[PDB]
Amino acid sequence: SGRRLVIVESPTKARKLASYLGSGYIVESSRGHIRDLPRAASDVPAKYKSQPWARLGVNVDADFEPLYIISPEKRSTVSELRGLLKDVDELYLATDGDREGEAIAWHLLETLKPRIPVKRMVFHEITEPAIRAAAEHPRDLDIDLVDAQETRRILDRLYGYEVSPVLWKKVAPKLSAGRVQSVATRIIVARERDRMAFRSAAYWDILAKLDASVSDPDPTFSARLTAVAGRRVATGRDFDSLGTLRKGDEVIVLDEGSATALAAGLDGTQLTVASAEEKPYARRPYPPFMTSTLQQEASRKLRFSAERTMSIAQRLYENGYITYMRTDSTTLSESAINAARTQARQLYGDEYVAPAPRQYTRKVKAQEAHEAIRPAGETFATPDAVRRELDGPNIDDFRLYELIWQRTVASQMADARGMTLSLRITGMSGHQEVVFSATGRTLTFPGFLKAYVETVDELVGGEADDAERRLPHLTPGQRLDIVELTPDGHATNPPARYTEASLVKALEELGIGRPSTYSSIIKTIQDRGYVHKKGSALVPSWVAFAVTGLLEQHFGRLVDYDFTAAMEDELDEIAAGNERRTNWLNNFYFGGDHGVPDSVARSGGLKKLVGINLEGIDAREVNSIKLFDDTHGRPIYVRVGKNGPYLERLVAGDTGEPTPQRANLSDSITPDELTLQVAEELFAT
DNA sequence: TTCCGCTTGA
Repeated sequence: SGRRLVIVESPTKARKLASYLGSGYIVESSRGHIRDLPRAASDVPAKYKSQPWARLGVNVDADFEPLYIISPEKRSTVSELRGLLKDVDELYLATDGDREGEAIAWHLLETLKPRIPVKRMVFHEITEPAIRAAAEHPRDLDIDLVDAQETRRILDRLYGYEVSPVLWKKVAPKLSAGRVQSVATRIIVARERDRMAFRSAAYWDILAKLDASVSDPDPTFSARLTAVAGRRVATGRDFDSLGTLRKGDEVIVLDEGSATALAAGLDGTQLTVASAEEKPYARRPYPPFMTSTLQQEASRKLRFSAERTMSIAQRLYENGYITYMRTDSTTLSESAINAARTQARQLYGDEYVAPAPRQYTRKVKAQEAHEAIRPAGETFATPDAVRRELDGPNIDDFRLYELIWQRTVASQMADARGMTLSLRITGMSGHQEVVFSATGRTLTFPGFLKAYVETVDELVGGEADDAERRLPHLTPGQRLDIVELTPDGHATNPPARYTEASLVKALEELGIGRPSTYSSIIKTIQDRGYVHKKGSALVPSWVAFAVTGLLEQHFGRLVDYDFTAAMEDELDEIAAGNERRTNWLNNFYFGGDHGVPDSVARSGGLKKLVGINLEGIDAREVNSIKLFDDTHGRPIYVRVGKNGPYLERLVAGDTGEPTPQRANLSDSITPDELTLQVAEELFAT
């Protein structure tokens, strides 16, 4: 008697809250969800097995009623939870305040079925004021929120389990499609096709080593040719992806024979500065690590895949070193802000800390389930003590901890305010007015850069955030002697493939996926054979091409990049009480007036889509990846057959034509690396 | 066969 049962999701927070509430409360953890739809037919209860909609696990013929069963892993969890329910007087459902957390609370309600008072609450900070205010001010279970979550789960089931069989019939069995993984696959595939249709273009100019004597004699820097007789010399940005000069007849593309000619055209010219401006910049510090940015920076700076970053992060959180690592917020508490303030003032002095309270709040709804990943506690464990506490076969724990520490303290520092030079020289070579340009820049005060520097992407490349290129000053009209002129030839480059970091940043930017499943999408798309990793680059497979093509050509809307965003727009309306749970579900599955013109509801419903497309999809066409024509104009295809992928071409044979010529490809040749020359070598032997 | 999402030890 007098005891209270408090259920939260994570055992760590369960132990903390138990410590700060003491006797008369027994705090336990549900470990996330405890029930779900049946994964496969085996998970369907027997007297529901011959139900026509059992393969879906959703009664779609009667207001989309889900068949919820207890997850076999969480069975013991619920056994103890039910038993423990018997010696308390009240039950505090204290899952997190988000949509899935409310749904979990409702599932606990349905599974425990308590006869005692229940109170719904959400604990933010683990302190006596916050916990007291959370317990003394309970609220009701948000059935609109639970309904929105149910709509999300049901849509993802109908999508995955109705579209995937189409893939089994048209492409190959055991293959999968889904709202998130199919769009990730389509992102990678689309970038690869961009790489296949890319045609590089060549363009020259001149690079110059210059000195500074006659200017203000207070010594070797570089410059590049920029304009010829009032006409800019072409650079990589001036060509489209087909090598065509981009919509501009006001640019001249130099070649070797010309660049050398001007290089020797006038070596004795005194270069005369023409125009010069000064540009100071004030760049604000980086927000603290959330799941996405921590995975990206741990990938680019420490070479950790998303999965490993999450393993190490899990150990660091469960052992008390860092805050919860599955989050989508960059806000901090006053305690963390002041902690990073004191550490920054300590290691970098009082002149390198932020003058104004740097708070990095986002824009979504206020109901922040979690906050940014930070070193846990009122005081930050020093990275040296962490260094000696973590040693053995896993120093990576300390490495990622050092990352999170340095980023977090960097978040509450003053801005960096360097300065860049815009140096424009002019002259004449031959008889033509030539314009040279150059840009260097130095950091006056590194600020937060003294603690944290973001790492440029590996395949994308670019200038570092703290990069500095120094050079002497100059005045308008000052003279400059040409030390050396050397011609330089460049070519345009195809767009870069995605790394795990850039893929994750992409998905996040589209508002798809979540902090808990980012690494899971990558694992999934690799496991289904859609994506394989070459170095750090994500390379799509041929059957990824076939699947992706089927999806955009017959289930287009379902793989639109903003599908997820429109869905979220609908579910927000469900959660606000503006729309009913099965209103848009009925519209989406069976058809009707609803949403954008391209919506599945307008197109007649997902059911009608799968029904007519399961009969009228050319499997040959879906499994024939159009590449290019040969030199005789005969098309060349990558056909994905039961024995793997083979390169096919229709040939003129003995008694005329047509006859297939085939040559199957080892998976070691990426799609873009297969040119026509490669294709006819493979066709040869 | 197949989904997304929440969370840890199977």
